[PDB]
Amino acid sequence: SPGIWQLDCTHLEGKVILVAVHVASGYIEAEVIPAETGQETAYFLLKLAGRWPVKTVHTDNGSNFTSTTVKAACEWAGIKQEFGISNKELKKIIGQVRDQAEHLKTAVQMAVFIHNKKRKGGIGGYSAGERIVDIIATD
Amino acid sequence: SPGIWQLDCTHLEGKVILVAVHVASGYIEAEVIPAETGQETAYFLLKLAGRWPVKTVHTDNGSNFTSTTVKAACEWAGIKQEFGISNKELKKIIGQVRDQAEHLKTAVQMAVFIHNKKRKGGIGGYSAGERIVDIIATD
Ligand SMILES: Cc1ccc2oc(C#Cc3ccc(C(=O)O)cc3)c(CC(=O)O)c2c1
Ligand SMILES: Cc1ccc2oc(C#Cc3ccc(C(=O)O)cc3)c(CC(=O)O)c2c1
Repeated sequence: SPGIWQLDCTHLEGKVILVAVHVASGYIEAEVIPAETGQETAYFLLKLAGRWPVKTVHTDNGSNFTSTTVKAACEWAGIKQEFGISNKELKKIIGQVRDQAEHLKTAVQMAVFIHNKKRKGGIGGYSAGERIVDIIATD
Repeated sequence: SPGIWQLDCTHLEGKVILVAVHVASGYIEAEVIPAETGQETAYFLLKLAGRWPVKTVHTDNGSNFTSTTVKAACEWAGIKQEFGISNKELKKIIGQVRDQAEHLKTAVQMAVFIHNKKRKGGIGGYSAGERIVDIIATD
């Protein structure tokens, strides 16, 4: 459970946002890429796996199953690719910040920041960022 | 101490690697950018700050003091920029992996992965990755 992530794509202003969700915490990492490709996905996974425990990645379609680069990233980093499994919450915050940022990728990272640091209902308990640290700190 | 980072640049194959070190853990985040610019630095800081507690960033020269974008990122994210303060360890591991990766940026992230996951002397105690989680988990 500390190593379980969901991976999805979302789209805004004709760009692609790669989104990884730490399922138990709701903690997010996101990346704006020029184009959906195996290589970009592989790179994102390798960066995420260098930063957090990533044991298993769930995706909801076949696209990641067709990349030899994703396959090599999986084997390099020890990530199990499993089939079968926030995007709209993220687009809401991106909409709140879009006009403080010249570039979409800036607004996406401002949205990721707010998502990971905020408390639920704006008061009490832990943010997603505190929750992932607390889940991992308990080995 | 949980929020204290050092920020530096390093260079390989004519590219620029942005390196942030969590001073108490030795945990690293790194990014290959096309060009040293204020904007790229600001973006890197905002991404790091969305992911970890970043309270204070130490740098060892004036370059980050001259960017209005870095200034705006600092104020947006609540990061204190302080003057006054791993690169060679990272270039060693990059040298070990360079030939498993077509792109330098891939080799840099493979190096970051090994740096953050390895134990000191290859046995016992915590990796940098476990150390940063343990330091933050103790609020
Ligand atoms: C308040 C704040 C905080 C962080 C920020 O990061 C950026 C940026 C950037 C960037 C642009 C282009 C490339 C590229 O060429 O790929 C890379 C990075 C800004 C500028 C903006 O967006 O308002 C910014 C502002
Ligand atoms: C085993 C393994 C693990 C992860 C990996 O990521 C990549 C990649 C990539 C990339 C290239 C170009 C852009 C760009 O156009 O900016 C962005 C990302 C690879 C391919 C390589 O480098 O060997 C790779 C392999």
